[PDB]
Amino acid sequence: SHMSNKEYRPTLAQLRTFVTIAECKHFGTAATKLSISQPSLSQALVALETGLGVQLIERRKVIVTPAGEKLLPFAKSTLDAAESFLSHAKGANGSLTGPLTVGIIPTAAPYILPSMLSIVDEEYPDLEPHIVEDQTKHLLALLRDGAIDVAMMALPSEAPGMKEIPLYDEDFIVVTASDHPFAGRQDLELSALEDLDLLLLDDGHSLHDQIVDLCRRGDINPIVTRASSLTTVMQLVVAGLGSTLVPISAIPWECTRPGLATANFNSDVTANRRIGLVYRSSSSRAEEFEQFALILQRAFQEAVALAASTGITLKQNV
Amino acid sequence: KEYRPTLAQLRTFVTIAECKHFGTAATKLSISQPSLSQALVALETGLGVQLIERRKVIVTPAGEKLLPFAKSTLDAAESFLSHAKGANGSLTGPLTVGIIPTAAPYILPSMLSIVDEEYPDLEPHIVEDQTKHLLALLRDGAIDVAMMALPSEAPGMKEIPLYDEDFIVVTASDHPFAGRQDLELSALEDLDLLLLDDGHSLHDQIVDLCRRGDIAVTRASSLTTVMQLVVAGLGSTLVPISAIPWECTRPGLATANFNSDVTANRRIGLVYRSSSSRAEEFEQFALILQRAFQEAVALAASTGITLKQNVAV
Amino acid sequence: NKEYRPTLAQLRTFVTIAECKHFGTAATKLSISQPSLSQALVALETGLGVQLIERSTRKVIVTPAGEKLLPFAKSTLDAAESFLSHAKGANGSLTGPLTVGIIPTAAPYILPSMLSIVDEEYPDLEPHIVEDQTKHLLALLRDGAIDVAMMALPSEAPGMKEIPLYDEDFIVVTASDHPFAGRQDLELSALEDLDLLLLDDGHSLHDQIVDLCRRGDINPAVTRASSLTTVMQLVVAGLGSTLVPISAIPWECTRPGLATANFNSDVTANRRIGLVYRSSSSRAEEFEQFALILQRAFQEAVALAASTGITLKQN
Amino acid sequence: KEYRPTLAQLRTFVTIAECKHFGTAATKLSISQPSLSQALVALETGLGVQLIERSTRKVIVTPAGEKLLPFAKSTLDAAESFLSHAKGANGSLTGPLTVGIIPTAAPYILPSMLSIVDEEYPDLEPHIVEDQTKHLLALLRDGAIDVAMMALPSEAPGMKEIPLYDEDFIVVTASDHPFAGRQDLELSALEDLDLLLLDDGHSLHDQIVDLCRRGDVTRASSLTTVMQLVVAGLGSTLVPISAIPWECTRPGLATANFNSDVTANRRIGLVYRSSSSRAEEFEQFALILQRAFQEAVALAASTGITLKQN
Ligand code: NA
Repeated sequence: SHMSNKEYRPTLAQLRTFVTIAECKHFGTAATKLSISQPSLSQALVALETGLGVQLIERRKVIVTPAGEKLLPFAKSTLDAAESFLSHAKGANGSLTGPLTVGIIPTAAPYILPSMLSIVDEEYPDLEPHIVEDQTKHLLALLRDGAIDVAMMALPSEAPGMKEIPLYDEDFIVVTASDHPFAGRQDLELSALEDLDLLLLDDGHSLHDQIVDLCRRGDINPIVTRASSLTTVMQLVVAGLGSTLVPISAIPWECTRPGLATANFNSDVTANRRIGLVYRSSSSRAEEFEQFALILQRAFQEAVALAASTGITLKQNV
Repeated sequence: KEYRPTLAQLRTFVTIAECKHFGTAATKLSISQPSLSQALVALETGLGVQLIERRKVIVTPAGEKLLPFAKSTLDAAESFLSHAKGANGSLTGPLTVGIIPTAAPYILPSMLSIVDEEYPDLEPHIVEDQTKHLLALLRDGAIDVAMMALPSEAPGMKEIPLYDEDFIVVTASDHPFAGRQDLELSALEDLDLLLLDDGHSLHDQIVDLCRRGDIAVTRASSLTTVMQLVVAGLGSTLVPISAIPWECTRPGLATANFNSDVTANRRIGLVYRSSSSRAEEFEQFALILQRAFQEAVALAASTGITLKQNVAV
Repeated sequence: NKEYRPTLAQLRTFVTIAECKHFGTAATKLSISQPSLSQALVALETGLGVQLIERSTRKVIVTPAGEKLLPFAKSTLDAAESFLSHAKGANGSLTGPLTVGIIPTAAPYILPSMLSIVDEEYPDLEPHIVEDQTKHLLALLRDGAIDVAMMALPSEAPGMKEIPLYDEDFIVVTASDHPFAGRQDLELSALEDLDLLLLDDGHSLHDQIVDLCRRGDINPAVTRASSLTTVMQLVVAGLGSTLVPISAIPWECTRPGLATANFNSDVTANRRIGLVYRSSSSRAEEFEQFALILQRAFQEAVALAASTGITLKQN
Repeated sequence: KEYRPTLAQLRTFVTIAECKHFGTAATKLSISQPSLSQALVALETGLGVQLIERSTRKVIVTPAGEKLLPFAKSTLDAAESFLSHAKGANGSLTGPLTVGIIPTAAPYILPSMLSIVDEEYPDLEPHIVEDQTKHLLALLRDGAIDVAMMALPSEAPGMKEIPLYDEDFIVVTASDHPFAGRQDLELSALEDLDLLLLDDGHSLHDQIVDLCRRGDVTRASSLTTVMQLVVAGLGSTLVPISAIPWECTRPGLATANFNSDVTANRRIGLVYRSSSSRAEEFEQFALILQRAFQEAVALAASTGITLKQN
């Protein structure tokens, strides 16, 4: 590498050739991957190797040299930085264009995603959404570190550096085995919770805590079976091991399987969660996140309509 | 000459400590409330130690310290009885079963129904949690057995192999692999795989499949969330076949499989502490789980979706 | 019939015969008659449906079935004897088994004094020590596999009670030739000038040092260790600097090639250590007594640190 | 297919943002003003985004340009780092090397390894990851470390193993223990000890358990914690001989050994991906580790404590 060409600067195209060959271990496969001829591929590689004064590949199969193996991570970092520049460029210019990483709590995500993603695909076609489904405490940590842009969770977040956009109040519904005496009742009082063996998600889920708070309002303790997802809880409910409460957006996805019935509290009882969009108060993207909020409010209305389409009677309020 | 506690007295103490109500404790043991109180007071007087204080019943500091010794005695006595009976004793009483989240929802309906009908004195308790947590609960005695993928790679434990469960590829309806039954492992290169996060053994298994085939931001904690992403055209995934009737029938999904010569499956097993003396019972429980899986596989076949074909050796 | 459950008295008879190898000696050992012994044995054999001891002879022969069941009978009797023996102690404070969980960056430094205090002042305590990271200690506490846990507060674990023990200062540790060597007046912003080598992110000490940097770091990695002793070797080799709790000083910071420094009197750079237990426990009073032991043990660990001559943080 | 920026275009953008003038930017890059303008317009057209504004006697970056700048910068910095490392890439054991090491070897081997490296391989930039075996093998599979020092066999398909050395164990007891100072123990002596072990995640745990099987709950994460338990009379243990000067010289401990005919050791090796082309360098690194171990063993011998004879 004293035979280095001093003014020589590698191009991204040359680096792509190197990385591709290192990964494919065949010139022909590498060339087809890059949509170029084998002579073009070899010219790019030889230009790189001559420019650097370092042999990167030993020409029956392609083997990376010791030098090539040591430089491969630096080449990859360059290509990754360039891809990140290009992706960001799509977002810099407009509102809701380019990457947006959205954190969502597990008891909202699967039920809001179909409508949110369909609206985005049709109305914001340059948006590149990335979805991180995780519990609240992890989403707040990812928000603080910048690993996600916004988080959809229950409010209040009680997280000091954050702004909150209220989206909607989502009612709960009681879910029981088909043969349970509350099946189909629409007039329960809060005190009816005393008569249920509640099966709850573990303490890491905000839905656990919300159900426990509901029991408190009614002066009842909510309290060995631990479940990590609503679909597992539904199987336990079908099997007669207990009852639960789910958000109404879950209805079409969780509560239509055979062996379940539903019930609601009366009009005077409040049994809901407040969902909101949370982001770093230092962010300059308030305007975009406010537009995203409108999408989520529309998506929820569609999820609620999907719930009503099942025929399952929903909570009435006032 | 001097006072020696009976097992009956110890059962009364332990049951009261767990139930926190005399009436519930008495019904649990199929005795009257006076009989329960007589046994407890005989124990307390014989020992000269108050174990339970006067509306729910609360264990005293002394009772809390003696509780684990009472439990050990009852557990040793149960083990004597179970070994004397041998094979015919069968499964009775509490059994806490840990199960991984990508098996639990799909195996539970048939396992629980078999147990309810054919082992009516079995009292199953289900802990659905990720593998690392299940192994820690096993080590601390908080669960009895754990259903998970093998190898567990936990020195300290025994493994009963249950079955091999095939994967299936799940794509959007309009994806170009949709419906193919002849994929090679290298086809994984051409998919944007959406995986559960790194805490799930299914993540690691799919990654290993890619490595055998010589092959970051979007992550989910549940298969149902992944299916929504797949329907929306954000990527493809692999699921265990037992998931098919629960996750893969929603509109906008299609399936595909690898060819007959490709192995793309996970080995599920029942894991327990090698210090346990309950091998024979856990072996019977294993048979239940193997039957439950066969029923889950039949449910998958009932959908009409073509399943992986394997060289049947 | 199906409902039969052996009694301890029946098991004692079986085990004693198997061990004494003579029915008369066995009967006298249990202070019962030979007819009573035989009645208990045959009640056991009939209830089980298994012959345990052969029958037409004064010699004792355990059957194959009896030989296989003997160890299970023995375990039961040993567990029952242990219950009875511990009942004598159960009204005593800090008597019998106590399993104590401790975080790895406190355990090795608090244990010598703690264990010596326990040995001298609570001689009927049978301590068992589980050294593990915080998240694992909280899981063991929830499952009942440990009784109490020594870790940094707040635990943020619902269902736990916390007894605050003490605030333990950190100290900055550098290579001998580092320009901060011996300084006692650092500001928090001095952290910007260090290449910090930390334990991996499973350790609460990692997180605490990161939080310290955020305080003073307005707005805004490969080398990692699982133990402070490994970090110290990296520091001696000039690969970076670190912070350790003061109780670590005599064990980690006296090896050749290290120096120390402290932040000035106005800076807070410490961790709060506490004793955590299940709020459902009835043993508050004992755990409170145990807390006093740990507070004394820490004072002794701090005196050991002062004995090295290394200057400690002033507050 | 679609437009991809070149590094040349990014250099032009960044330099204009910094110089605030086209002519000065062009001179900074040793190109003509027309070349500079061509590169900028190609970038702006390719992206569909205006990055620079004419700006009242000087050149200003637009809102879009200001947001894209730091990152154009990241790309250029990554490219410079590639180029700078290329100068070093041909030399053996030069540049970054990330080395994984198991926790019951790391603290005892590192002083000597790091000193040898500092003096004799001054262009090597070591990074050390101390973690348990299973984690080291996962990091090696993902490429997050280059080599791993651990006990053999690794039982990891796709890895190559360079055997380094056999390291003897030594028995550690309280000073007043009846085996204290014995040099003739048989493996069956383990039956008579209350062994205090590291938790299950440590290969030393498993090795001691296997030793007990050949001869036929208090748990800690570090050997230093185990030593405190041993001093307090709660049990005995076994440690690798490289640990002796660091762990076993405190008042209240004594040592013992198995007899000459007994094998009680661990085989340490250097593990790496068998797809690597760096065999020759890793073989040289292995020699460093074998030398480091010899120095650790000499440190153990320097204490005066009697070591296992074979
Ligand atoms: Na005292």
